[PDB]
Amino acid sequence: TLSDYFRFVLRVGKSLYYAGELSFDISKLKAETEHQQLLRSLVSCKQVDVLRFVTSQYLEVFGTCLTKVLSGSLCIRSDVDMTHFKNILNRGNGAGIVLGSNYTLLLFTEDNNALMNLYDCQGQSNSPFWMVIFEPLESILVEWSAKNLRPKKPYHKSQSYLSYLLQLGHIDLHKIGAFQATQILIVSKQPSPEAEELEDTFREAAIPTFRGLEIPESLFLSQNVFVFLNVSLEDDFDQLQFLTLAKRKSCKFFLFGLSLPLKTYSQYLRPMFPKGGVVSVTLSALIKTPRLLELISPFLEIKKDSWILILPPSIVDMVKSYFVTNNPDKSLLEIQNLLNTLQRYLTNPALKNVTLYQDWDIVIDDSADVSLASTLQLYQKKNYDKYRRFVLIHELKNELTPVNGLDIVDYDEFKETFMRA
Amino acid sequence: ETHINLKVSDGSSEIFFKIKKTTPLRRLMEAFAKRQGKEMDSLTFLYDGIEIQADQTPEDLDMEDNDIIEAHREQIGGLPSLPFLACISDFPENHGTSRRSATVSLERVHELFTEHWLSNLKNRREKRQELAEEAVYCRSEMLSQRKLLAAVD
Ligand SMILES: [Cl-]
Ligand SMILES: [Cl-]
Ligand SMILES: [Cl-]
Ligand SMILES: [Cl-]
Ligand SMILES: [K+]
Repeated sequence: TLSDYFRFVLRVGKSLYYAGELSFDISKLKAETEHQQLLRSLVSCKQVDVLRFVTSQYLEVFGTCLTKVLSGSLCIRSDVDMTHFKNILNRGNGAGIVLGSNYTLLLFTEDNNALMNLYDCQGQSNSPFWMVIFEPLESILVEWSAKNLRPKKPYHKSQSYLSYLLQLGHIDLHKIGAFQATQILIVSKQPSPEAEELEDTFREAAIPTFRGLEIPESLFLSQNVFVFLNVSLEDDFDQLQFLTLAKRKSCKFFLFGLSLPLKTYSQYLRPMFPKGGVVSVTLSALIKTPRLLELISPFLEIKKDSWILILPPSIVDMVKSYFVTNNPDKSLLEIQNLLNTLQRYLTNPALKNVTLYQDWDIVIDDSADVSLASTLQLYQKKNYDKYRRFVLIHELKNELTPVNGLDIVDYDEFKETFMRA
Repeated sequence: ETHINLKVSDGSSEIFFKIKKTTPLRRLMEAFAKRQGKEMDSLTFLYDGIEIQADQTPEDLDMEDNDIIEAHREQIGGLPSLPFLACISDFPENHGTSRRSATVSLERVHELFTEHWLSNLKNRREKRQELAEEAVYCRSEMLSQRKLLAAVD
């Protein structure tokens, strides 16, 4: 402890050849009190292996993250091969570096104009070499620095680095063919850091890009349109006025953004309204057109793989109820006959794509039509991952307030548009 | 006379405020924080080197029209050290480092940092909205590091 000098053997490179024994004046560190933990390590150290290297230019620009503690001229007690060690530093135009647990060392020659100034190296010249001691870097960092050779996921010259970073962040826009779009549409609540970062990504690719709640109808007409909804709209996306039009126009939809559930595609990038669709009917419709189910049955056959018809389990008791209400003095024998038809279309699994709402799926309302329209709306919110279109056949077209993403059509409309195929 | 114009900036984004000299800056600080999905305590506002508390008024600090307030986000892990970690290489016994070898290294370092930041999200108590703005901040910073590395003359 009486020693004023940090004395060590200097070995270099993969061969760990011995360059010599050196000394470093640390007496200016013994007066201090902040770096006792550091000084104790310096003293007990008797050997220093210089295996890594960094150029002067890189130090001048990215070296400020280092915290300088002490700098001075090294003293050579023994010279085994210091000449060579000097030559390599000079040819490399940089400094050898050691990322220790308790300290960080830089070793360079006096010929290094750059580093002599970058660290105010003045005073006694004990030899051609100079050293600087910095505070250690976080264990985790030094570890990365050693594994800094090559990335697992390579960056492609043709992609913008901005997208590559998103890629690393588990938002792989290339996997979903985003960069072949003819138009990008971006929507989000505020503040919208991600949405406008996304705009940037695509503006870099020179793809026409628009962001906002109010999108002009003309932007959906392009050949390959992409619609990106930010996660902040995962529960309100049915408030976007343009949603149904978008679906009609063959747009591709995606949820994007950081999400924390526990707290091809990627984790923070998700498809919406992929294919197919759901069709449901209102009581007002079943009465205007009793044949409905057996009348749109053929459409369901064709779309047996991507479509389904969905009725509430209490649909028979629902019609009956509203049939008595509407017509209190209507005969009962007729009642059973109408009901048997529905029960038959449900009881007998004629079509495999005829499912029943779950009991907890039905949204309650005094009006059956409003109830069924609201249940389908809730179904879109919970199944936007399985089906694209959500169509509700209803007696009077302008009787129900429109739901974004849904098609509220009467039979004739459904007949000319959907059944024409 | 009664009001003054102030500029709150974090180096990248500026916002102007019109407020009485007699009102606590609590509202101005909490407003700025909101636009970044941040809590007011998640930042540090300082005028002329000194920090500002939630009760000090422009009358106290004796602020003047068209003055500035610097907001400083709390440093994110070892984000600022990333490019330096990539520049480090083996001691040049025979070979010499390449500028392309550094960018390729920066790619790996940017990758390690990201994977670590994402994995670290369980330990984060912050809200979704705030962590989102941070992830975007990280990426824009990493992007800036890349442009700076390739700019080395
Ligand atoms: Cl990220
Ligand atoms: Cl938006
Ligand atoms: Cl993210
Ligand atoms: Cl930072
Ligand atoms: K289209």
